[PDB]
Amino acid sequence: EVQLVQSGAEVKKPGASVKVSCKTSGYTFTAYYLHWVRQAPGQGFEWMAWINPNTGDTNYAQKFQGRVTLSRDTSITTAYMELTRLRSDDTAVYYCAKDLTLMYVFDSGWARGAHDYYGMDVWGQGTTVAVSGASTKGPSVFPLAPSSKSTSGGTAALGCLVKDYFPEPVTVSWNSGALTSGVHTFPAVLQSSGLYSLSSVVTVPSSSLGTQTYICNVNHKPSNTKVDKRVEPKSC
Amino acid sequence: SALTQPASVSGSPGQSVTISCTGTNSDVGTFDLVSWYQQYPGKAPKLIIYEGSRRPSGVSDRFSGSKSGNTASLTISGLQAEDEADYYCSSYAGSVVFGGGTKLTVLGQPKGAPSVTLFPPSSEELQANKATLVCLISDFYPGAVTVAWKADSSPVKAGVETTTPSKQSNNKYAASSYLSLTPEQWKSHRSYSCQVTHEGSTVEKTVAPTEC
Amino acid sequence: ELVQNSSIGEICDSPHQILDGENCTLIDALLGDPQCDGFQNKKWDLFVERSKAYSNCYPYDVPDYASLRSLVASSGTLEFNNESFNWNGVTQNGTSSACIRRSNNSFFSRLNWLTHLNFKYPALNVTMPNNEQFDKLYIWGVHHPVTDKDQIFLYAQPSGRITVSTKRSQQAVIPNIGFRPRIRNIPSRISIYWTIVKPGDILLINSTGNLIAPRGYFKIRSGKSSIMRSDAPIGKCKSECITPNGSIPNDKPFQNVNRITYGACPRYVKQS
Ligand SMILES: *[C@@H]1O[C@H](CO)[C@@H](O[C@@H]2O[C@H](CO)[C@@H](O)[C@H](O)[C@H]2NC(C)=O)[C@H](O)[C@H]1NC(C)=O
Ligand SMILES: *[C@@H]1O[C@H](CO)[C@@H](O)[C@H](O)[C@H]1NC(C)=O
Ligand SMILES: *[C@@H]1O[C@H](CO)[C@@H](O)[C@H](O)[C@H]1NC(C)=O
Repeated sequence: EVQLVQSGAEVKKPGASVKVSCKTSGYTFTAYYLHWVRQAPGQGFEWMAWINPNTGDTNYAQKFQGRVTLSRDTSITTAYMELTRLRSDDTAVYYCAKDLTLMYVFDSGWARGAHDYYGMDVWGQGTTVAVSGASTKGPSVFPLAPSSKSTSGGTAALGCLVKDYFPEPVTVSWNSGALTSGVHTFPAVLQSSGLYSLSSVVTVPSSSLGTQTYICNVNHKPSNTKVDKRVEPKSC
Repeated sequence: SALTQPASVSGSPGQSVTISCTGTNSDVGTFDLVSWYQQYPGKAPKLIIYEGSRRPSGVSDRFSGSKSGNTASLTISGLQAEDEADYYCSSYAGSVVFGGGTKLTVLGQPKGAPSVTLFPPSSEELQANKATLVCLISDFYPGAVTVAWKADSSPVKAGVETTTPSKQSNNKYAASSYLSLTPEQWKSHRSYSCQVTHEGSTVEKTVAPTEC
Repeated sequence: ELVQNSSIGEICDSPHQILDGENCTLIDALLGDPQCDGFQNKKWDLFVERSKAYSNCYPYDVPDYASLRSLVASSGTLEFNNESFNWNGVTQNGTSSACIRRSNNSFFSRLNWLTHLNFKYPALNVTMPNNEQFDKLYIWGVHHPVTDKDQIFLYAQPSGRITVSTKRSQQAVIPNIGFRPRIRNIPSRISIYWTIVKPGDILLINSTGNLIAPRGYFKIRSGKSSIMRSDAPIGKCKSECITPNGSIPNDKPFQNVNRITYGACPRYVKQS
């Protein structure tokens, strides 16, 4: 059984450096190339670099050259990847992966003429590294006014925008929980600044816009901020 | 130096799906060093196809690979509920390149179009010298959507922040996209639009600094 | 006094084309030892092998070493033509740290070390026809690994088999897995074999593993070229009689310098 056990999850601040380990087992460590590829939250895979555990030779990607360094420790069959000058755009899951091509058979003195890339047959479980410069900030709440134009019978959509908070989670209720039908609170988005933002919208009958009061109750326990904002039809 | 895949593919249980993977030259159309990988949410990839058409020991024969000219293809026959995952192709075109990733859905409910609600920036936010357009997308299946913003009729790419799709309680998907502007940009243009594309069909909503 | 009893201590470079071997034997220059790559496609009338010659590539041995050395020496040439052998499904250009060339792992320039591709080694059956007017000499090998672990990691089969045939001959070799004393820190070995193909004939090679494949053929010629072991320096003179102790004049009908002679020489007599 070939195994690639990676180090634990990392939470770093921008500008610092992170170093991830990858302990191999179940095969000759120095006989195969070892790749490092990352995957940003919600994006695809991006190959970073590979290393020859036999000789120590490396091959970094032009985008990562100058900022990432690969190394190995043959005694414990562990490889390391260090990223310097971390960005918020460096937040991803980092994987070490073993290459498919066998390149050395030591006792018979064989070395493959050239390396050909056929794939990565064994991957590590992945190391999650979060790079955030944000501290503990309460949210800003703005009203999302319902549409002034209304149909006879139809519905309106009003909500409140919970802007720039850290960290998760935040709870949103409408009229102190008395309004649950039609409530749709969307999962938050993580901005480049490291802060979160979400929106919560409730659909209500248009006839009720001018009589019923609608208030969204925002609660952010990490900062102990509570906001009761009233959402009313636009001025015109 | 890139490989292109369809963003989304879908099929019903028992059918067959094909995921293409196109390049340029000196890769998928010279060397067949093409490998395919299956990835479950929160899990490490698994090699399912190497050398273009070869299958590692233990991968079901329902998976198969075939080339053409500069395209590669992964076919999944006898589609099952457990086949739902993201599929990536990879090869070598000067360096190790990966495809964008294809989300394959095994259709268990009728395809639904997304509902799009776009809110203009509130008068409260504009007085804080900030402006955010909120584009809320819900009730679409399968859960793959591309969002494009427009200033009048010109594309906007800066200031956009879009979530990955999330599951609702009805087992359909929801997503949101935010466009950040200055109050001047909002008041200088005649209108802004949020364009939502799902399974080839586009839904568009428009807001302006003038309408009420 | 009609017996030639002395020589000049030097081999004259005329009128016969002399090819000094320096640190290389004829077989090492034939295979393509990195130190002997200067001898590629060279011709000679007399190849001079020195006692200081040594191998510096992968440790090998030649069953019937004398006959291959004699056959190539009596051809007087190392002209080599590359042929497009189609080994589909395997890894080529195998190298070794015991065969250094330009400070990098390398191998015999005339041989092609074939191994498995992703732990698969399909049965190679390749056919190479000789549509020429001369005879082709093919040099190939069989690799003998140390263990069964290396046997599998090199060829993905517990045992290979090699069969090189024509419409006239057949050569079938089984590798011998086992340890041997470490030559340049290598306990494996390679056995060298050769095959001659005539005009109109076809070279047939079947291998399931362990094949050290050829990259082409050597042209075979007929003539009075030969090989001689001597540590005598090569000099700027002219003499039609060469002995390992140097060139001798052919005035006398007899000579006692040495029995091994090349060219129009006097007969040998014992004495001293
Ligand atoms: C090496 O393998 C080849 C291909 O399998 C053999 O060629 C075949 O030989 C058989 C009889 O031995 C014929 O019936 C086939 O027609 C041949 N195939 C072709 C078209 O090449 C070859 O005989 C094998 N060599 C040896 C000596 O075993
Ligand atoms: C492999 O061998 C081929 C043909 O002899 C040659 O063209 C190529 O340079 C070799 N590759 C290496 C770097 O070994
Ligand atoms: C075959 O290739 C080798 C490369 O070392 C060269 O020495 C030889 O002359 C070539 N022969 C022909 C006919 O090109």
